[PDB]
Amino acid sequence: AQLKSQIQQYLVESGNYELISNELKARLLQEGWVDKVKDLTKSEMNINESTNFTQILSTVEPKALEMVSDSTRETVLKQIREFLEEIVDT
Amino acid sequence: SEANYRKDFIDTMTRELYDAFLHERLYLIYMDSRAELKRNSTLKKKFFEKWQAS
Amino acid sequence: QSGPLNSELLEEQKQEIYEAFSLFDMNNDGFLDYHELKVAMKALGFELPKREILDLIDEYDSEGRHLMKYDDFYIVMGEKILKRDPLDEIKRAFQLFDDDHTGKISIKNLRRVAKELGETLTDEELRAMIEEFDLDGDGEINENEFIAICTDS
Repeated sequence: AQLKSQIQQYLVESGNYELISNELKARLLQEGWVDKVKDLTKSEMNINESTNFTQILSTVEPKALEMVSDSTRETVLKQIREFLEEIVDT
Repeated sequence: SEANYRKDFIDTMTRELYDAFLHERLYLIYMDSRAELKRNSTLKKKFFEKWQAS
Repeated sequence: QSGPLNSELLEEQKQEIYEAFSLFDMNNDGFLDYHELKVAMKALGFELPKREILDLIDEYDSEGRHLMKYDDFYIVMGEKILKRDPLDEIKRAFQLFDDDHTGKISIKNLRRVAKELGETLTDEELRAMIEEFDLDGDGEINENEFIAICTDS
């Protein structure tokens, strides 16, 4: 509950938030995902009446997440797990 | 058992941290994407109207 | 400096500024933080480095809040819009009409842009936009023919 706040607050101050975040983005760029999100956003705007920032995001989000490769998912998951392991008491 | 409880908490929190990181990254790329499309729409609009009134 | 700017901005340019801010004012509070400002400027075709964005916020930060007010954004972006290279604008617009990249704007393209802008036009009057400015006689509009349209002003 509140140990999570302590872990998430340590996450940022250690700089490990930024390491993981940067690894996630490098890998997402490398596999083409940035262009896929862009296509998904563009495509979803022609199919829709709405310009609404939040509304279009909520249609793009589910579809975008399924396009993330198992390799990127597994490598970042593994990286976060190893950081948690080193921090959560014995 | 004490080790089982530790694992399940780590597994649950790994998944949660990952879903947040990923969501933040999607959010940022999306913002950019909207910025680009906005610009493109503005240009088409300006020069289409200029043309039509020419 | 309010007044001298919005006498020389076109109404469509003032809408552009307003719409680009509103899109990323998630708060609807007339203020933007750093990442919001970055993308708002990008919505107007301006890519600034971190240093300039930070310095822009710090320059106009009337309240120590590290945000940018709509009225200051309007002034800063108004000046940059006025300094746009018109010819570079026309050329980007051209690539955007020619979205199948044949190097010419066809009736297919022009009709597609019209439908995107919600513009309701006859097929015959879309033909007239090309027919009236087709210097080749080739039935379509190339970059030069298009630059000629947009340069007439």
